[PDB]
Amino acid sequence: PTPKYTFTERAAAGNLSDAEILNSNNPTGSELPDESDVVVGGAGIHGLIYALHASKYKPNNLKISVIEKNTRPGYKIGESTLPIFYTWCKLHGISAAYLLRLFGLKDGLCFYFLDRENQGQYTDFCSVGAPGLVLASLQIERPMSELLFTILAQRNGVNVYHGREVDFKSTVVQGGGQGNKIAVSRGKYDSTPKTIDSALFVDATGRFRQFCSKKAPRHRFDGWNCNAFWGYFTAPKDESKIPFDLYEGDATNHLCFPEGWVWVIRLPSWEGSPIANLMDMVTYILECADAGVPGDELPSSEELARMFGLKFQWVTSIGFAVRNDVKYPEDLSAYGTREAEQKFNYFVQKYELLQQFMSNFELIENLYGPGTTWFIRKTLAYQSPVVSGPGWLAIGDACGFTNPLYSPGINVGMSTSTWAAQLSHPIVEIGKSAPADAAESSIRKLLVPYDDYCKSLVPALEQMNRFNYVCYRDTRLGPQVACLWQFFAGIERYLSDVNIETFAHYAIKWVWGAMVPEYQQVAQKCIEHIETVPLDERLPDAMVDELLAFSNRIKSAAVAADDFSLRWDAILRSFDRSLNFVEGKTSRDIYTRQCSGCGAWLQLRPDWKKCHSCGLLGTEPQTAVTFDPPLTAEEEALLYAAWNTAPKYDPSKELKLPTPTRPA
Ligand SMILES: Cc1cc2nc3c(=O)[nH]c(=O)nc-3n(C[C@H](O)[C@H](O)[C@H](O)COP(=O)(O)OP(=O)(O)OC[C@H]3O[C@@H](n4cnc5c(N)ncnc54)[C@H](O)[C@@H]3O)c2cc1C
Ligand SMILES: *n1c2c(c3ccc(Cl)cc31)C[C@@]13CN4CCC[C@]4(C[C@H]1C2(C)C)C(=O)N3
Ligand SMILES: CC1(C)c2[nH]c3cc(Cl)ccc3c2C[C@@]23CN4CCC[C@]4(C[C@@H]12)C(=O)N3
Ligand SMILES: [Cl-]
Ligand SMILES: [Zn+2]
Repeated sequence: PTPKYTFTERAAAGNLSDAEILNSNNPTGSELPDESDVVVGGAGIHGLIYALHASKYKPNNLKISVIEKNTRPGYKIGESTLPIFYTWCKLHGISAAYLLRLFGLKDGLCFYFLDRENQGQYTDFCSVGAPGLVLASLQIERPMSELLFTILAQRNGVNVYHGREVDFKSTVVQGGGQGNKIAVSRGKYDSTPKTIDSALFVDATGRFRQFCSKKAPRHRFDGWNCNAFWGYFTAPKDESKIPFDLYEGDATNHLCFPEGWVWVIRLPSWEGSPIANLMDMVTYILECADAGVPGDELPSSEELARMFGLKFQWVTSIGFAVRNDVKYPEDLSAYGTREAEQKFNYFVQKYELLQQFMSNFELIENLYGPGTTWFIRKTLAYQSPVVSGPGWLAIGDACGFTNPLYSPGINVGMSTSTWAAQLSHPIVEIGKSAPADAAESSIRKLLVPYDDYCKSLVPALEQMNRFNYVCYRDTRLGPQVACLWQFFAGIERYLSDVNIETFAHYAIKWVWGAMVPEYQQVAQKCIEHIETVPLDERLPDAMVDELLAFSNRIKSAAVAADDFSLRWDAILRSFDRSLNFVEGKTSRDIYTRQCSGCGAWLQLRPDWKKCHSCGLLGTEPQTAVTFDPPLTAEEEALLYAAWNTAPKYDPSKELKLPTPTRPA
C-alpha cells in the first residue's frame, strides 16, 4: 500500500483542533448523533475494547457511540499486556508484525527478590514468553493503544467522539426501550449540550466510576492498601551493567521486597507527535495489516516516524507499588520537592540493589506534558458494589481494581469488557421486542451472572495481590511459592483454541488462576501466617520453611492432576519438567534478541530478518530460536501449526478451560 496523508492534510487545510481531526474519521459524522443503541462513557482501553468486541461479535446490529472527555487519547498508567490481550488483537485482525511497530516487545515475567536485612543478596524467578511464530506480548503506550483502537473502531462502524464529556448530572438512565437520554457537552462551561437518545449506557469511566458511584458507595477491602509513585526514564541500549544476573529488558521486570515491588517496562513513546500525523500512520499500518504485508517489507518504527513526521523514542516506565502501612520519615525534602519524587528517591536509597539498578537510567522530564515527571496515586484497590441496572452496566476499572502486579487491570479486566459487549446485543433486542416490565425483568436475570462474576472477581484478585505481596517478604517464598503458584494456576491452557465467539467465556474462566482451589489454599496459609509478623520484622526462618513445605506438598498433587502437556523446564529457568525447584538451573528457551543497532528487543523467526524498530538487517539469528531441551524439526513445525489461525466457531465443541485439570 502507498502511504496516504489524509488526516495530516485535512487538519492543515481546515486548521482543525485535535478533537476535530479525530472526530472527522467517524462513520456517522464529526457531530454527535441524535440517537444510538449504545452510548459508552469513556474511551479508555476498556471502552474501546467493549465497542470493538461488540461490533466484531455481531456486526451491523448495534449503533455505538463512545464519548471521551480527552481531546486526544490521553496518558494512562497501565502498559503491560499478556497473551490473552494479544490473542484478542490477533482475533480482531492485527497480529504481531504490525503491533510491534507501535508497541514494545514483551518476553516473560521476571522477578528479583531483594533481601532487606542482607543488602545486596537477591534471588530471582525467570520466565520466557513464546516463539515469534507462536505469539507475542506487548508493552503499550496508552495514548497509542487508545488511538489504535479508536481508528479501528471508526473503521468498523463505531463512532468515537473525543473532546466530549458525558454530563452525569443531567443524563437520564432508565429502563424501557430507548429510555436513556445521555447529555454530552464539551465541559462544565458548555451551555449547549447535546442529547443522545439511546437504549444502553456503558460506564467505562474507569476508577472515576462516574455513573455507578451514584448507585453504591465505593467499597474498600480490609487490611492495608497500596500506593504507587512512578516516572519515566531512558532505556539503555547496553543492559550489561544492570546489577541482576541474566537480566533482559523485554521482560516485565519486578524488583520485589518486603514493602512492595518496582515495575520496569521498556516501551517506545510517540510523545511529541501531532495527532493527525499519528492517525495517518495508524491508518497506514491497518491497511498493511489488511493486505497482509510481510514483516520484512513493512517499514520499521523509525521509518514510520520519518514517513509521517512523528517523534519516536525508547523509554523505561519505572514505578513503586508499596503497602500503605509503610512508615516514612516526616521530612523527605532531601529527596525532592514533590511527594511522588520524594518517596520514589527515598525508596531507591533504602535498597542498594535498587540504587545500583536505577543508576543505569536517566530521568526524563515531563514526558507527557508539564507536571508529568512524577506521578503518585494512593489507595489503589477498590470495588464497585453495583455494576449494572435498568439501562446501564459498567466495565473495566469502573467495576473495580486491585494492583498493577501481574497486570490484571487490562488483561483480566477485559473479561468484563468483552462479556458486556456480547451481552449488549440481546440486552438491546430485548428492550426493542418486549413491553417494558418484562424486558426489564429479563435483562436483569440475564445480567445476574455478570453481576455475580464481578462481585467475586475483585476479592479474588485482592487475595491474589496479598498472596504475592506477603511472599515478597522472603527471597524463597517469592519465587518458589507465589510466582510458582501464579504461573501454574494462571497459565492460559488451550488459548490457541479461542476465537471471537468463545473469547468472553474463556476470559471469565481465567482470572489469572486466582479462583483455582489449591491456589487459594496456599494463598490463605501464607497470608494467615505472614500478616501476623510486623512489616518492619524479618520472617522467622521456621515460618518460611513451613510455608514452603506446605506449598510444595499441595503443588505436587495439583501438578500431577493437570493433564496439560507443557515443557515447564523450558519456560521457567529455575524449575524442572515437574515444576520442582532446581537450585542452579540456568537452561531455558530463547525467543528474543536485542538489535545491535538500536537496542530494541526482537522476536526470533526466519521470516523477520530485519529489526522491526530501526530496519537494521540481522545476520542469521532468526531461525536461531533456542529450544532447551531441544525440539525436533517435526515438533517445532507442530508447535507453529497450532498457533497459525484460530479455529472457526463450532457451537457443538465445549470450551476447554485455561485452569488446571481438577483431580478425580
Ligand atoms: C500504578 C498503576 C500501574 C498499573 N499497571 C498496569 C499494567 O502494567 N498492566 C495492566 O494491565 N494494568 C495496569 N494498571 C491498571 C490499568 O491502569 C487500568 O486497569 C486501566 O487503565 C483501566 O482502563 P479503563 O478503560 O477501565 O479506564 P481508563 O483508561 O482510566 O479510562 C477512563 C476514561 O473515561 C474518561 N472519562 C471520565 N469521565 C468522563 C465523562 N464524564 N465523560 C466522558 N469521558 C469520561 C477519561 O477521560 C478516561 O479516558 C495499573 C494501574 C495503576 C494505578
Ligand atoms: N456457560 C455457558 C455459556 C456461557 C457463556 C458465558 C459464560 Cl460467563 C458462561 C457460560 C454458553 C454455552 C457454551 N456451551 C457450548 C456448548 C453448549 C453450551 C452451553 C453454554 C454454557 C451453559 C456452558 C452452549 O451452547 N452455550
Ligand atoms: C501459554 C503461553 C501463552 C504462556 N503463558 C504464560 C504465563 C506465564 Cl505467567 C509465563 C509463561 C507463559 C507462557 C509461555 C508459553 C507456553 N506455551 C508452550 C506452547 C505454546 C506456548 C504459549 C505460551 C509458548 O510458546 N510459550
Ligand atoms: Cl505482567
Ligand atoms: Zn534496530
